[PDB]
Amino acid sequence: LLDFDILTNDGTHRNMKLLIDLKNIFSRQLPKMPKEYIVKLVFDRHHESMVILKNKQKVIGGICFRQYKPQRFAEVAFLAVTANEQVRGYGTRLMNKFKDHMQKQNIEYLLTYADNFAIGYFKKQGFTKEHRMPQEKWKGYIKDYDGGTLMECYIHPYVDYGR
Amino acid sequence: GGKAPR
Repeated sequence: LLDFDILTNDGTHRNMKLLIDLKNIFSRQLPKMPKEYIVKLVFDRHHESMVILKNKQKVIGGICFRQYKPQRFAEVAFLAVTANEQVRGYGTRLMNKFKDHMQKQNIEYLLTYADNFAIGYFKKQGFTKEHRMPQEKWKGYIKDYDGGTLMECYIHPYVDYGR
Repeated sequence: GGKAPR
């Protein structure tokens, strides 16, 4: 059983529990990223998280992002699937579900400092190292991750990414 | 951040 949900730091036990479990997966799958730093972003009022759920409560993966509506782009802060569930197509399904939602939120671009060890995954998701969207849009807005490479993905406006 | 991983 695999579902999806978009979580917000709204102060309820329900979202909090899901968010905490997602945060734990990020730090495990991202040893070098300080948990304190992960917590700072995941629980920040401007960040939302979409998670992959099993049996509607077990978090096996997710994507934490910040939508910049005026510029029509979304910064992907963290992305991960728990080790034991990786390489099964869940990361691809999560991204397609994320693209679908961004498309409905009027977001045209996705930016992210992709982990040097996962650039291959992002390329397979349509991200490129080439900057195409006006750079003044993101410069000074997105966080720079040390061991990451800036990558971007254009959201096709009317294609069906999932449903 | 140190984008390291897995």
